[PDB]
Amino acid sequence: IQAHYDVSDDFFALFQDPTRTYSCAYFEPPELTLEEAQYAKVDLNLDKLDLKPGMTLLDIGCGWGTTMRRAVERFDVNVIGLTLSKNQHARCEQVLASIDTNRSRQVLLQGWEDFAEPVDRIVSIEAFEHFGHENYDDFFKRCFNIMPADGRMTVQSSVSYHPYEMAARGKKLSFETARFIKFIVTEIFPGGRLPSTEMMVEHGEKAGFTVPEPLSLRPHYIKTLRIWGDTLQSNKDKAIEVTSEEVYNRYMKYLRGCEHYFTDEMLDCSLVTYLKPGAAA
Ligand SMILES: Nc1ncnc2c1ncn2[C@@H]1O[C@H](CSCC[C@H](N)C(=O)O)[C@@H](O)[C@H]1O
Repeated sequence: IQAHYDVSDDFFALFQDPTRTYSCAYFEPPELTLEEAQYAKVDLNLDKLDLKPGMTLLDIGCGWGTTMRRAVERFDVNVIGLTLSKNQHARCEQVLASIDTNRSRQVLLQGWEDFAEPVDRIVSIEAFEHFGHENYDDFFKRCFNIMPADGRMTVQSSVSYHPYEMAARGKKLSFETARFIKFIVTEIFPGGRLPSTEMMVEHGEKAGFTVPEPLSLRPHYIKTLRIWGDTLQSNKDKAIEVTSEEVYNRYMKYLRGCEHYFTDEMLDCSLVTYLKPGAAA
């Protein structure tokens, strides 16, 4: 009965930009539209990956396929995307099928747990918080093992802090943040779990990866969540029509709540890079 909290693609179209990106944008230049800023976040990730023409890139949690398209277009690489959504899958094939390229392009309806084919490079933008702590060793091991000697991966993920770190900020705020996080992980992304940055880093390291200092995206998620919130708000009535007032207020609280806790430095978002020992310098 986890599917009570399932919301239709229609609803998400009433807050997200045209690319249907459901992750932190990168406003650099700061004057970028959200849509521009989502392309910019995609580039930010891919440009870390030492992609060369004819490599195969893996997108773990590929959504609507925008990352994969931009990759094949910009880097002339083959792509493979993993998604758990039947709709995302059909969309992705259509998106990929339209590209003017001899490059191989492929999208699978399944998790990384079931993927074990050799790829050169890996991107994963905000799928990670769906995985669960219990699965982290197996994730970084799978990723290390499917890549060549020079492999690289980025993982972008919202992040919380260890209950120890949060107490330093005061108990009132620490229990309040804990409850909000439970909310996210229950009603927004059922079964989810926010890692901390330190977990992202150390699991990567235990698997054999070199991990430079993660990049914080916090102010960008502030701006993203502002625009997401404002957009849903301005579409209040269509939103309710497509779902319920329940669903609507649920998402307004998510967007405004995250924006608030990010502003309060109670949440973060890290773009972590994992480099195999043979990665290019
Ligand atoms: N175990 C898993 N393996 C592969 N994808 C997973 C997964 N668990 C969740 N996901 C996927 O992760 C994606 C997170 S939403 C973000 C999608 C896209 N990268 C973007 O930035 O917009 C969804 O496609 C969801 O189905």
